[PDB]
Amino acid sequence: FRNNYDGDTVTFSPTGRLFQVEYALEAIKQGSVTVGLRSNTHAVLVALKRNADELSSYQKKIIKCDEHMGLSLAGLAPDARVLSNYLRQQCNYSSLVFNRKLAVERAGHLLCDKAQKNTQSYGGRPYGVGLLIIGYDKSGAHLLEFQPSGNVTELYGTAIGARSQGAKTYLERTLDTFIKIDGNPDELIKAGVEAISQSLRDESLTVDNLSIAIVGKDTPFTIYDGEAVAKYI
Amino acid sequence: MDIILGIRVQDSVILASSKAVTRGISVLKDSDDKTRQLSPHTLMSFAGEAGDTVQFAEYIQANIQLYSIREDYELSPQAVSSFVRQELAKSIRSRRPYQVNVLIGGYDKKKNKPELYQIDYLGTKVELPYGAHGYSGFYTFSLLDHHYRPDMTTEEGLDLLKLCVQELEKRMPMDFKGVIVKIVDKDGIRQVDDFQAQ
Amino acid sequence: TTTLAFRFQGGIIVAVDSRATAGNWVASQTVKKVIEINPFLLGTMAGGAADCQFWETWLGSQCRLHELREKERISVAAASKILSNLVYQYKGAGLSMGTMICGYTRKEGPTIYYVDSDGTRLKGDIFCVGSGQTFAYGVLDSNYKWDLSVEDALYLGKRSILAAAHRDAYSGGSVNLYHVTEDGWIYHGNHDVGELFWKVKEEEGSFNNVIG
Amino acid sequence: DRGVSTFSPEGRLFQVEYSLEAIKLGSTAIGIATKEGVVLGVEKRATSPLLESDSIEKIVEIDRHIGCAMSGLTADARSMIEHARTAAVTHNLYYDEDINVESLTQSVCDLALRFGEGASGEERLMSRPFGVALLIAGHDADDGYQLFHAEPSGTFYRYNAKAIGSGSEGAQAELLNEWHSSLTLKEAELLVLKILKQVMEEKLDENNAQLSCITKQDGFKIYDNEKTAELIKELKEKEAAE
Amino acid sequence: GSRRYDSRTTIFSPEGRLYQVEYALESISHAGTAIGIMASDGIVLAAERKVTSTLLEQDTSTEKLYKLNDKIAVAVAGLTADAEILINTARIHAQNYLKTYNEDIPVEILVRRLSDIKQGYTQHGGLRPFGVSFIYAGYDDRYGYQLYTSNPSGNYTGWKAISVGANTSAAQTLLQMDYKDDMKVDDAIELALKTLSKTTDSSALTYDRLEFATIRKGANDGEVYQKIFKPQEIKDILVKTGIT
Amino acid sequence: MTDRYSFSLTTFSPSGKLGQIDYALTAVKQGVTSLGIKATNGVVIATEKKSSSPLAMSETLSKVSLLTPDIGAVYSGMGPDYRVLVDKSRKVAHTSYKRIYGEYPPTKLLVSEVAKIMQEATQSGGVRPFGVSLLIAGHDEFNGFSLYQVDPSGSYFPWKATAIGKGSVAAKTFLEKRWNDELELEDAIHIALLTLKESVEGEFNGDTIELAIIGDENPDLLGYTGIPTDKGPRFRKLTSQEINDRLEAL
Amino acid sequence: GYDRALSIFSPDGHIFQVEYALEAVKRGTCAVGVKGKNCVVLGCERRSTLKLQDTRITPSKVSKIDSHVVLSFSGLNADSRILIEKARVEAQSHRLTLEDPVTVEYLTRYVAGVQQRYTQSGGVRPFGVSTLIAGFDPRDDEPKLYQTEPSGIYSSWSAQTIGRNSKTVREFLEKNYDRKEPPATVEECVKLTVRSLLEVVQTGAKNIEITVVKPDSDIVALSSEEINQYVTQIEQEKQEQ
Amino acid sequence: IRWELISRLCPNSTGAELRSVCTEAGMFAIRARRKVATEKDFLKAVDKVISGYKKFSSTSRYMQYN
Amino acid sequence: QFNPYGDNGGTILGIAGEDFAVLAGDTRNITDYSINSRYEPKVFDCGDNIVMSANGFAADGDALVKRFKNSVKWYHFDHNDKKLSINSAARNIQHLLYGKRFFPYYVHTIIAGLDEDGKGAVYSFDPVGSYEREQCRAGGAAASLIMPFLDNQVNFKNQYEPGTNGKVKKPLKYLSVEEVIKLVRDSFTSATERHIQVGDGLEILIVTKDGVRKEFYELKRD
Repeated sequence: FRNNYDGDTVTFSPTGRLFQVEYALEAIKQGSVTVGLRSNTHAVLVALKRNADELSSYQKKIIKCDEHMGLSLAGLAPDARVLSNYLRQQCNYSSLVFNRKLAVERAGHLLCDKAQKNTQSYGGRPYGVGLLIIGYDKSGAHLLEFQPSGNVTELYGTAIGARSQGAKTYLERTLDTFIKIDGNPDELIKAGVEAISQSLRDESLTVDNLSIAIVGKDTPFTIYDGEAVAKYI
Repeated sequence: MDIILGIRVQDSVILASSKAVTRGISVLKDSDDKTRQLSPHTLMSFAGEAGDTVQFAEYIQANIQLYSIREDYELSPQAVSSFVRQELAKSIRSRRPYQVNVLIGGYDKKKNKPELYQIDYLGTKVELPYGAHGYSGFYTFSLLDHHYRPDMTTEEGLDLLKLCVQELEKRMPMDFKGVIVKIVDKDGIRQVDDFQAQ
Repeated sequence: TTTLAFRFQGGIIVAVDSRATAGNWVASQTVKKVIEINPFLLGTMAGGAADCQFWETWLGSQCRLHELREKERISVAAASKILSNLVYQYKGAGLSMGTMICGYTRKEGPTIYYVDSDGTRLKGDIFCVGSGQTFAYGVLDSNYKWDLSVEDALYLGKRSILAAAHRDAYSGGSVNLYHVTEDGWIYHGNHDVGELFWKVKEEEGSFNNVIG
Repeated sequence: DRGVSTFSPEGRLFQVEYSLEAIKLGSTAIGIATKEGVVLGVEKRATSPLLESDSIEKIVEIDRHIGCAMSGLTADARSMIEHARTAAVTHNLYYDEDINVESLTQSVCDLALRFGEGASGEERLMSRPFGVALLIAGHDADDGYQLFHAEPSGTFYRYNAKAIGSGSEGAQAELLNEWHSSLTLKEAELLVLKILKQVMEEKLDENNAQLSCITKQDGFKIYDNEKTAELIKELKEKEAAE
Repeated sequence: GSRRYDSRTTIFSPEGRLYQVEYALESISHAGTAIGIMASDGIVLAAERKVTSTLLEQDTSTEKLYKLNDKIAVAVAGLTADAEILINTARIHAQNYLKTYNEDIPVEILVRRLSDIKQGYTQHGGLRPFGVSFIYAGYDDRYGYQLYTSNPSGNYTGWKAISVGANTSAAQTLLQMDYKDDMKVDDAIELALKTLSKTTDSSALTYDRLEFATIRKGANDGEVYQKIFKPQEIKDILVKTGIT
Repeated sequence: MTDRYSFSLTTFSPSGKLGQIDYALTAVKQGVTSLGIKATNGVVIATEKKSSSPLAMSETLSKVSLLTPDIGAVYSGMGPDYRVLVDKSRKVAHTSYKRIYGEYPPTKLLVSEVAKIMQEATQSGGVRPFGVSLLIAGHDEFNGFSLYQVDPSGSYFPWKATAIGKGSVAAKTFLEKRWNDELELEDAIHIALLTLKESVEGEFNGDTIELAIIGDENPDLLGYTGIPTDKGPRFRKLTSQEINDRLEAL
Repeated sequence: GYDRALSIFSPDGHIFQVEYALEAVKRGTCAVGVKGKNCVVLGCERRSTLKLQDTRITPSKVSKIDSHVVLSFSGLNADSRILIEKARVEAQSHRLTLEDPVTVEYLTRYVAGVQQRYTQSGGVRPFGVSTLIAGFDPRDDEPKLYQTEPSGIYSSWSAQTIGRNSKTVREFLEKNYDRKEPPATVEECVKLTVRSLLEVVQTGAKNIEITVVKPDSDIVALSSEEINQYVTQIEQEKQEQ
Repeated sequence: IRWELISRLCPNSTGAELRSVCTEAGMFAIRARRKVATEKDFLKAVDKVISGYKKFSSTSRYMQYN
Repeated sequence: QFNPYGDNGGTILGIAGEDFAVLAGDTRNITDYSINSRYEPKVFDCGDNIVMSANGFAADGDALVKRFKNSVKWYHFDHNDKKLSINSAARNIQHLLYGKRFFPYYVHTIIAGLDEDGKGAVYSFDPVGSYEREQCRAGGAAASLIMPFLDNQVNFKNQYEPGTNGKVKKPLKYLSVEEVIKLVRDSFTSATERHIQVGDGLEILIVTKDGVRKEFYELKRD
């Protein structure tokens, strides 16, 4: 249960941790699985959407902020709007002032700098949203893992969500495999689909449950949904 | 610029206003009326540059009605004149001045005697039995310094107004297209459509 | 430019030319100088093209908001007055504008209001603004009649705009007519002056000074 | 009390956790999505027979093509409805076209996450999240007839058939098997009346429930009392068939 | 977090009344008593200053009666410090009314302005409400003499006779029996003096701790004369009332 | 960021009395015992300088200050609070009168104006009341000599003779017999010296007594000659040598 | 300045401040209003704890917002006249902006909106008043009676009462008033309103104030010498039957 | 009797309050001398208990502690 | 003082067909009296088969193009990548052109595209911020040489059937892409020698159902 030191975000535990941030990270854990991975020349996101009931819909867990970038969701939906809007503002500012497409690492730095100022000052709350930024710049394909704590790191692949982290082992066993795969988007997407399948517990993958995005040089950022994703099922 | 006139007799006060609206080179409407009924026992007649006239008149009407409905008691015409002269005084030094030459007259319940005041566009408060603004004054002060009396009635004051209006229409190149006569007394507000020959 | 509107027992008729001039050279002939705010009331073009066009399009927002808020159609008086106030708070900034707010109501019947960049709001029956408004004001008043039928009113307006555009340099082009009824305005059609002047001169015999 | 925008050990924010269950204290609003349109119905719940049926309006029209129902505490949605109407009309003014229903719902649900103290970086003020859930319904030229659910948590769903409020669990269960993609508008109205009757407190008439409809040609329309009465009679005929 | 130290001044109690104004209405009872009697010929305002000693200055000393306008005077019952700001704002508002209309401000307008000032703090801002209640007296051509009262809650009602402060109930009960509708100024003055004698906590009634403000209208019409009774004239009415 | 303490820190207790006001009164009643009495031809305000450490300089510390060349101030509460109060009061007095009217305000209006600051402090949120009690003495050409005592609540009372501090009760209960209607400046200063004699607990000399007098307009301290309109400042303060001359006059 | 939120969603879903304002209203003076075919009557009582309150300068319980629409309140009297001031200034602004006298529906919507905003804005407690709005729309003779709650919910009532013991007056109106057959005369409406009041006021003919609103800008306030006149035959018809 | 309707018209009430509702519904029939409590009795009892005795409710403060 | 405005030369022209639309403009940009550069395209693809060219201040035109592209991107983002209609783009530009009144953009821009019915539409925008539906019109100081020529072979104005003595108007016909491109090429080849800032090649853009095709034609470099 909540303790005395919960209060507001500006408060240190005697052990030396922020309970607000920890609660944000737990809410990150509670969300659905959105495993993603990248190759030398391609970046693939795989998302498992959730429906309230049979007569319901699915959340767009894949948000596009530019043609050379993309986003994934692992938590609170409304704050994802704010985060995506900020990322789009900075991408458009880069386009209009520098002409340079925003570097993926620079995007992660901006996102962490934004996420800080709620946890640093009174009146703010941490962004309980987990971004898996993908993109491709002149350097190469990149992938990040954003956290409400402000921690941002670049990885070949990861999975944030309910029992999603149980699907990291599939990536780790095949980490040496999908890295050396270049210019082969369909099979990389197939490997990603195999990765998420390990995180299934009750219901299998269907047409309306799989949302897939992929970016690259020859392949711009494209979101797959509906019948367009059944070929990879 | 248009013709606005006002004459106060010992019994009531009569307000006269031109019906012409001269914009550009054509006449948009010759049957217009420039009057505002701030209170059932007070009349408001305005003139000056048309950009500021109607909205300013509505502003003062709004404030007067708000006071009258908040207190359920009628302000004296002197109080209304002070109010409007404050608006002019605070407005002329602003970024966008209000250049409206205005006439305020009405009946007073406390002293049981009607009053009439003249406010220029600069915000000067004067107490006169009669007055005019712009180019219509020259032919009204000269004529009303001869036949006007302190003890006349409204009916022959109407005849004096006919003489004044005849002088205006004879010596003005600008045609006011007639005038609308409205009397202000203890009874209320009444409109008189006879201006040419009475 | 010459825009005119009048009132009679049947409805409201407006007749506006379609000639837009860029100084000496006529910029365009296919412009539409009537802004269809909604199928109840009207709007006209006079002076600044963008200045009138934007705010008259901006009017439709306020009409929709008032209709959704009061569950009833916005009166013509309020529609004219909101634009009057908005122009008033923008005076001295270089805005030059002129328009006719023509609407038809149940309780107040047909109503025509005048609004300019000066901020003056007027209520009347005969209104005409533009570059050649004077060339029109000499026609309708002579032939004005409260019981004119729809066809007679349309022909009177068409002849008035023809006469105004014949003499005024910046007035001309196609002629648009609009009839306002309980439903609202109904588009009558486009009327090019080429088939109008010759038919009038041959049929009625006016403009005798013109050769041919 | 302690904290306003504070999180919880379970990881869901407060207030919105309370607001998500405060809707059940309100009325019952039910909508059904059909290819021929969407049928909405509410529960007036006159606290006394001295109330007026035409007084309390729990169904509003954001636009000719988009309308919504109401549930929970009604007062907070007035800000929601004003903002939604302003957004729709401003989008029409800016883009000379109707605003897409999903976009309008998105532009509405963002306001549900503005509670906070001393907002920094921009001037935005709100004490508590709105405690009202809305059923956005309308038609568009790309997808067709839509029925959304403007939750106070900032999330929204497209819904084929939904009940919110008191009957959010009772009526919703019946909608699972009573809905099909071949449902017609007439049968949709009959089913809505039947489900309301099942969830009714008192006898159902034109004074106790108010219905509406959205269509591609007729647009939004509030059903009159006479048609509601004949719908009640038709439902009465239908229920006792065998 | 700047929360634990907040007292939540503007908070509704479980049963449903405010709590800070509730204790302000107790703070009022601990201040010096004041009395206001509405007579046909005028209005008499009297108050008994609290904490009196031989070293208290009486030559030029008015702490309970204050002048806001040549026609309108007020009586203060409560914390004088908080009453000072209200007095200054009332004077500013009255002078602004004379600026705007060039006519004497009616008592009701000023009473509303002060009530609104109190209510604004009782509503928002999270600040403690003013712990002062006023007694308003004035004249005009609208309703003749007027005698209102104020409260920390910001509500005002008209009264033919009021007494706010210590032993309010006793003073009200004493005055209600002797109050008629036809006294002159002197009868109201002697009634107020008797009430103060019978409600005071001391033994005798010395002129040092009594203050008097009267409104009179004589030969001059339309303008009343406002006189704050100085001690030299204060000791005079004591023998007239028989207390001496 | 700003100030998050926008709420009032003074809250009405259920007993009907202000907490912080009745707490500042307690903080005032303990401390330096000061006093001031008013005579016919002048007003004398006296206080004792409790030298905290004998290595310090009581000369640098000004227990009494000059609000205006006519009006002086004596306190009995907390040092820094009185210093900030006196600086603010001088500033606002200048702003209100020297800028607008052209001369120095009289005692009556200056006291109300300075008490405005304290009565705002007990009202404005996020701040605590001043812990000082001010003794204001001054003279004017119309109301004459006057002495005012300002309490931390903001209430000010006109008093002919007063004392605030640890020995307030004894000095107050001893000043009634000392004081009468007619008095002289030297008589008043002797009265003040006799009263302060028992209330001091340390060494008694000219250095440990801070004494100021408001009397006739002395032109020597004026700082210029040639204007008959003004004749000098009425507020003068005795040095140690000046006071250790009447000290043995007891 | 003050940004702290005062209205917080309780764990059971209600807002504690709003539901406390409900009780704050429940302690106010009883105010009742009924409408006939062309007449609406707003009846109200006054506090009888203290006497020697004059009538001329005593603020009327029913405050005139405009010439055609009037308002009556119950509960905390301090906060209600602020709503009265806001409604009056908003009505004047509406006259300026739309060139149309205000309607009862629009004014009631505005009052509900301002109460809702105060329940929404931070650092401000909700109003402790409940208001009754009555009047006639321009060029329309239909009386409209509206009730506005501190929670922000407004509704039309053929006959509604607020304040202390409002349950008794409500049940009385539930049987001696017919919604489908309203009283046809001003006298009948006044008689019903008066007889409703004696069910709670139980003497106090001096401090019973009644305002009768009529179309075509006609608002009157019946004096004591008429209210006691009605009371005479009302009490005469009570005990003998 | 319609137990579903009675359950619905009693939101966020702990089981002890439901037991008290049952007891009061039984009581109201006794006061009217009826030997059988009907739905109209249960509605009155639930209104009185849940709504009338709402200010003295415990499940709204202690929920925060949990 | 300082002149915040200026001239750069150049001309644009857009013609609306039946199922298509064409936008053409010169690649020459000049300052004061001399040629600045030879190959300066002024027609840009705005996406969704929508094109627009800005004639007037180079800085103002470039800023308008960039901000309109940003607005198009935002509309795609927030409306779930909904297709942008030409009318919506025109009204959005009108709002952009009315962005500030004290410092209006002194640029004449013309857009082109297809409606929801597949019919060619062209809109000309006034620097004050006004626009109207239109078939064909040129822009810049060279419009006077070009626009009256269009009425000859597009509107067929003041032209009557031979043998009818002028009492019969010619029935209108719909031109193919080749017809309009040759008309515009002749128009610009006639304008280049008669107007000093016209030349240095021609860029003409064709909008069709398939997409946008770019064609360039060299003109007189004098």
